[PDB]
Amino acid sequence: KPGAMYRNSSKPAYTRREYISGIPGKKIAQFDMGNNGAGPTYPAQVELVVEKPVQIRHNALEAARVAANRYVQNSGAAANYKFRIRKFPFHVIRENKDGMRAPFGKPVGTAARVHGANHIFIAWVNPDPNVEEAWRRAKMKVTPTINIDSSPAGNA
Amino acid sequence: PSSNGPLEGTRGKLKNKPRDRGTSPPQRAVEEFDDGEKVHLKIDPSVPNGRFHPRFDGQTGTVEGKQGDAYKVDIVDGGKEKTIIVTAAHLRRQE
Amino acid sequence: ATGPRYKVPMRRRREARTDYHQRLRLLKSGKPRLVARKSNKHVRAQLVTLGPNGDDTLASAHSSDLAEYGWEAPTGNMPSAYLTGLLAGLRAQEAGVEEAVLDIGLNSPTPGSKVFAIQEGAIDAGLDIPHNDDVLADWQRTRGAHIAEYDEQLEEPLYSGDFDAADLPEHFDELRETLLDGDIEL
Amino acid sequence: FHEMREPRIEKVVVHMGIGHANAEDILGEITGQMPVRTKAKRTVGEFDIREGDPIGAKVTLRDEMAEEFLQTALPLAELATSQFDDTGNFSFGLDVTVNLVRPGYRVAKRDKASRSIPTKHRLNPADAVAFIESTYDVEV
Amino acid sequence: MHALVQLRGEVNMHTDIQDTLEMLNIHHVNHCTLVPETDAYRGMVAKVNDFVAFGEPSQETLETVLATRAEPLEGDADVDDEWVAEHTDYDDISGLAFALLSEETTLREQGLSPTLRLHPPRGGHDGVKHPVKEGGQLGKHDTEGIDDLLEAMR
RNA sequence: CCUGUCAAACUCCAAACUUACAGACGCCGUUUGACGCGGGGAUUCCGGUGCGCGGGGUA
RNA sequence: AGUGCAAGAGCAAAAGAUAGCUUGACAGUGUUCUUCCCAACGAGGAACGCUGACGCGAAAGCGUGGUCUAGCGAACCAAUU
RNA sequence: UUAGGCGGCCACAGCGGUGGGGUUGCCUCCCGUACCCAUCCCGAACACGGAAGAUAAGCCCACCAGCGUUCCGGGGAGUACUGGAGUGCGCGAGCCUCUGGGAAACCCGGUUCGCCGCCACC
Ligand SMILES: [Cl-]
Ligand SMILES: [Cl-]
Ligand SMILES: [Mg+2]
Ligand SMILES: [Mg+2]
Ligand SMILES: [Mg+2]
Ligand SMILES: [Mg+2]
Ligand SMILES: [Mg+2]
Ligand SMILES: [Mg+2]
Ligand SMILES: [Mg+2]
Ligand SMILES: [Mg+2]
Ligand SMILES: [Mg+2]
Ligand code: NA
Ligand code: NA
Ligand code: NA
Ligand code: NA
Ligand code: NA
Ligand code: NA
Repeated sequence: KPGAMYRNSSKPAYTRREYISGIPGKKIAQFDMGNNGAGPTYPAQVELVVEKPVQIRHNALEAARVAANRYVQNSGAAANYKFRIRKFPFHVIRENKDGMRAPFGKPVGTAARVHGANHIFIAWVNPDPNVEEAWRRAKMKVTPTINIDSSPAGNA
Repeated sequence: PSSNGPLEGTRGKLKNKPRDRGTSPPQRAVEEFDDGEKVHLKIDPSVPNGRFHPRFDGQTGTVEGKQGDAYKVDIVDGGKEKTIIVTAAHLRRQE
Repeated sequence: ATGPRYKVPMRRRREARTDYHQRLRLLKSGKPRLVARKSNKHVRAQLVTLGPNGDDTLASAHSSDLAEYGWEAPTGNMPSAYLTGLLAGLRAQEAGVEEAVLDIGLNSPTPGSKVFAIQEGAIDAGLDIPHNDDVLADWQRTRGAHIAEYDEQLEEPLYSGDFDAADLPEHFDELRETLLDGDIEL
Repeated sequence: FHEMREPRIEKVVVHMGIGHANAEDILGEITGQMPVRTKAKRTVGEFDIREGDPIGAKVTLRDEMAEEFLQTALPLAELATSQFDDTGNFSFGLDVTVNLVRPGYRVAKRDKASRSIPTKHRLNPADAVAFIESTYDVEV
Repeated sequence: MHALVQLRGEVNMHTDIQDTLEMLNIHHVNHCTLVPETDAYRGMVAKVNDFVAFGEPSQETLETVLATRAEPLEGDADVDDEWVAEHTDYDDISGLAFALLSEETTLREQGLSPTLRLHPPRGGHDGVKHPVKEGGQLGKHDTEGIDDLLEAMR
């Protein structure tokens, strides 16, 4: 199903699992990538900033993350960098799959609400921004237009 | 409303903030008012008795006599005149 | 104490001095309270009214200022209590006080107790108080007879020096007698 | 300072936690005063489902009644250390517990203006061993 | 003391807003009234802020408008110096004007209609879709700003 | 200890705002009688749209 | 924690627990709120009185069933006091 | 208030900790069971009777801010949100301007280790 159906944040927040059952598991494999044994002790820190509040289905998160980290293997399986996707798909999403009668939908998935300007991804690298490229591919699989922002890095 | 009992939608107004929790001070439950005095109506979550219908929380009426220990306060609901039976525990002097 | 949500009892409840549930019931009468309190050595009686910023004591009597009238005996006993009650009751009457309800604070409603003796005294002073006669001591014990007889089992003075060796419930009468007419501060 | 800081025995509780009694009799003679029933709480598999139900007795002894008892109880015990309370108490044995504390304890047991005893004025395990050990026996 | 001029009509304007203008004696577009600068009056003009033009006028301007558009509580009578002198506490328009500006009296108190029924602005105003800071004609004005409007509606 | 996130049916907090009563100004009423009381006669109980706030629904 | 049962709320020298005692889960009749915001409408419900008779308590006092909001039924007819 | 009793507000008063104080006004701990009364067992408690001793508890007095709380300065922030208005912008979601209001977290520095009433009293 298309993102057109769930990308807007027009519905109430719907996250209380105590009143919602049958919620599909998340497809996001990991949130901490790279050298998670080490702490952000890197010279450069780039972030992928979403430019519009939107809802991102766990579907897009997984494809976006994979496409970025799977690529960050321009550095190697045990390369020196750490990748972090800071958002989690809390918002439960429904579908009315009778016509408009008793239409309250049934749980079909989850998504994460991101507000314009928040960073969804944060990578930590030594002067070796292959990460900038890992993100051109990441914001390629999420709804919004995005800003690739670099923070600690006056090594231009 | 999914139901129409007196306490429908009273979760907030009939609940104490955690610190005001517990038996209330007796001083205000024994306060004496005179006919003509203006009193603010506000149920004390901690005091079970002498209450009035939650819809009147916030009203400011006029004491006009009493019944037993309870007071008879006159208020105006919208445009209708009504008499409320309420104890001191739930009343406060205006001004 | 632990956090923002923590509930700290009212000060007088912390101090374990005021029973607020009993207090409310007491204040219901709308009458002044006859506050009967004890100490290891003394017995106090106050007639308290309600006030805007706290209680108002309109009349009181302490077992110590009992000597001020000729008391030469200990002050932590039955005869002492009664008299202190009568004394406070009289001052009460002078103050224009006619009725009161007995507040025994955290003490126990034990029959023949000193608080009830205090109550008996205040009543005899003229104060109208809701009471129950067969919960009070039998006059003799109030007089201090139980102690005189206790000294009969002497062999050694019950009173270290003090006054008398065989004690005096008679000293009691002399005093009550005194309080019942004229004299200052009454 | 001292005299009002030196330990003393406040009650010795001798109780027989049976599971359903005839045992009181021996407690009465071993101590010298009537035993008290021991009701239990909660329903459980040891065919002990009954809430209110006699399941043992106890006896709280005070003053001489407590000494005159310990003057034979202690001798029948060896243990010491580790087996002591953090408040200076200890239980050995049929159980025999000894509650120890200092002079101003009534402050926490009375009705009016009661108050909890300050940690400083509390009795430590050590200050306890001393008192007792200094009374017909040895520690550890 | 501020000069109030309604520049936007009643159709579609909140009722509680319209009643306010009415309590300020303005019942038509281009009608003006003078209002003391008090807390009570300030709140009223703030509520009406989007359908009106207001500001403190200069002595002169007030005089021109008073002369040109002032009326008796009843009737056609022109409010000129003589009228002012033979009917008010002051001796001439200037005197009245000054008193109004120094909020010492009011048009009613001196037997005058509380409303100055102005003329459409000669040359047109700056528009009723934007405030002054945006080039429009709504909201608080400069003394020079109010004067221009008032004078164009003289 | 450090570190990454949330809530229509969470709240240590907390607006704008809505609201009871009172005073003040305004406006209104005392020949245009207000506020209110009593009585006669209805029509009406398919509504719609814009804007703000919504709940449902891919729409 | 517990407080019979949804959910939310109330409660600690208690509204919870234990013990003991007691039958106010009483008769009669009202005021008021609710049912039905505003704003008319019955049954039902509640709050708060009074009259009478009682229970407990030293006493103030508490008890108009269960801490509060669900657990209810017209006329005609029958039986019953 | 050289120590008390009844309270009002009910943490600015809580939690924790330091120092000081009593031939006496005193309060306590304390000593003790013939009585009134009392423990489903214990004068522990409750109740009664009393001073040999003590200031170690409590309590009163002086003080400490580490935790919790109250209020304030500066920063966050005139940010977030928002009542009124717009032929302002944007495919749209939504945003912006004018006008009237205006926060929370958190950080840094102060405050807070109760205040007040009646009575009694070297
Ligand atoms: Cl009501
Ligand atoms: Cl006492
Ligand atoms: Mg709500
Ligand atoms: Mg005219
Ligand atoms: Mg032209
Ligand atoms: Mg134009
Ligand atoms: Mg609302
Ligand atoms: Mg009830
Ligand atoms: Mg039929
Ligand atoms: Mg039948
Ligand atoms: Mg000391
Ligand atoms: Na169907
Ligand atoms: Na995109
Ligand atoms: Na309370
Ligand atoms: Na009814
Ligand atoms: Na038994
Ligand atoms: Na001391």
